[PDB]
Amino acid sequence: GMSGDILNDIVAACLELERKASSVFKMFAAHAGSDEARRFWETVADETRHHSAVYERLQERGGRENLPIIIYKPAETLEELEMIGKSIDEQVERYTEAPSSEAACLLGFRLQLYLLHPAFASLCRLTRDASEDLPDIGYGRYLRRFIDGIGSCGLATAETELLGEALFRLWNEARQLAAQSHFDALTGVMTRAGFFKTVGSLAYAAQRSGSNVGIMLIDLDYFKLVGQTGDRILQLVAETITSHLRRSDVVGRYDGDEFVVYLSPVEPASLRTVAENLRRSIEEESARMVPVTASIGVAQGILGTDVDGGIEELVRLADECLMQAKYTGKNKVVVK
Amino acid sequence: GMSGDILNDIVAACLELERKASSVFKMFAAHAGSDEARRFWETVADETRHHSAVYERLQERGGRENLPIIIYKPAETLEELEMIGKSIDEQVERYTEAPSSEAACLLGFRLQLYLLHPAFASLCRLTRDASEDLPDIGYGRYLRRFIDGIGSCGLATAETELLGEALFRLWNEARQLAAQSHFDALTGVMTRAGFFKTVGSLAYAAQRSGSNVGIMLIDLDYFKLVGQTGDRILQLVAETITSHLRRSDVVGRYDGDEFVVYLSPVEPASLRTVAENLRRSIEEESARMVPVTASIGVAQGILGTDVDGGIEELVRLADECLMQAKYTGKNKVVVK
Repeated sequence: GMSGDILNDIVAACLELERKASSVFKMFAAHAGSDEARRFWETVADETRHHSAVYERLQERGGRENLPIIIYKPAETLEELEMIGKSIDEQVERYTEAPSSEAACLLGFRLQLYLLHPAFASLCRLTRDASEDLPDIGYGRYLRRFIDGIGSCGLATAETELLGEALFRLWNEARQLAAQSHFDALTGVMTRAGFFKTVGSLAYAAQRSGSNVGIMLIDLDYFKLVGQTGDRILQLVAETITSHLRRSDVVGRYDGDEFVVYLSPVEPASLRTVAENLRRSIEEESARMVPVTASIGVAQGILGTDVDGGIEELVRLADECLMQAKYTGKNKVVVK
Repeated sequence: GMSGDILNDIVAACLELERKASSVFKMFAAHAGSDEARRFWETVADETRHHSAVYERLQERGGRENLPIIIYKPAETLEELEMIGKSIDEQVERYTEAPSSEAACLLGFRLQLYLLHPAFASLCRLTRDASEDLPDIGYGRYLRRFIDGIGSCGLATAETELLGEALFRLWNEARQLAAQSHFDALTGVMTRAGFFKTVGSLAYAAQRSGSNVGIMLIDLDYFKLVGQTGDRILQLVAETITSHLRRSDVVGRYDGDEFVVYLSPVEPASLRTVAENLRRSIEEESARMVPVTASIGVAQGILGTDVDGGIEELVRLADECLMQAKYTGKNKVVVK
């Protein structure tokens, strides 16, 4: 399947990108003017290569058992990671044309930015999620070593090795913390909080342009016995919803079984169609697992100066539409 | 008061440290070999200086109204920040003795590590906590600009300015996310999760040395009417508990009104004394606010190979001691 290929290619891309970053650092180490700098770059190289083993383990494991790869908007994520590779290669070529410590510094920082891409941590958390939390990096223990070295002699190189290690690990922790805060583990859509943080910023831009925006709330009903497979339904539906999204639209977890989508720009003329086609897709693409009934409530509007108040209002309106669609559901898609 | 002075000196120290970092970056900009590098360092300088205004605003505001400054272990935090200053000054002196792009790179990275100290975000969150969440930095929007620049000409400098800005803001986000994950907003002690992540690592070291460790659970009872000031009691008690801690001991929020302390090393002979003296301190230091009754349960032991299981067990034992101290509280301090 093209979708499976994509997920496999994202795992491969993350693996290649950390390897490539490691390679570039090794090149900086070989070009370094001092032992201090050489060992800094070698340590960062080593830490980055060691870290990349996570993706290797995902590939190995994924060849022994069916291992769900959970990624926010796979197609767009793969294109971003390929383009990151392309930019790195261009910058490495610029470096090769005129190597210097200064060029290495700037490209090192660019790598530090680029490899913050959410995909990396979205994959790293797969096994941690499996069985439990993030390890203590010990900022404080690193600090104490630097403090105890104040006034030392002969330890410039041991310190830059420590700096390289502390920095890789705290930077990596930052990736993992961002992922835990912004993205849902189970489905890969945004967390509720991440969704509203992302939408806040988009909404301010919407307000400035006078764009129509929308909030859509999607509730799933699947057969239940009275009083695991809900989880699996959620993953599949998240994929269906995600396939209906443009680059400008955002999906998140709203309520526990419930999804929220931010639509921008909205053409009011075509909103009923988009919502109805999502409902049909959700239900038809779920046949081969367990039948699911989707109820969808959607509200749209143009935001005033109180942007937060506006988004709040649309959520409130969408929710009353959702209540109708669920319970007074003559239609299971209610638009306003 | 010495304690108030300390908090004020921590605010001053954070302000000075970001200013100093900004200063060092401006110096790198003046020494830069290329326009590309000059503008990178100037942008990082500017972003860091702009950010430091947060601490200025805390000082201004704190001179107009009583503004609680909430810091984990103030005395130790101040010493760490002073030592960070001292190390920076030593490294700047080493740089001054032999300036180069390579020396600047390494010192830039050292600043990036050092200024991750928890104190910075513990102060930044004071006003955000006041009224609501972290702003979207837009990693994705920065990325799209870099991707759209692939193959460009004449934009090397605009890109390094963008890189400097993206990096400061995402690094700053990392500080704020770490704080939200690891430290309690109200009291400044560790979050429950942060406490166990920190304790996990300490416990592994304890197990290797065969050290006795302890878990103490502290429950507060203060006068209530049937069915705000609880918050204020919590802050004061957190300060009392914190004044009884050695450098090796950790305090966190456990249950909502309840504190957890990790003690290491424990001398079983002196555990009843430490717990009883904490109870007395808590109750006596709370006279001038609202009388508080403290119940304390504490368990101690030597950890086996299953370190997580060991810490779990001590928490379980401490909790049964706490239940006695509260309810079968012939003694309000129960030790095992």
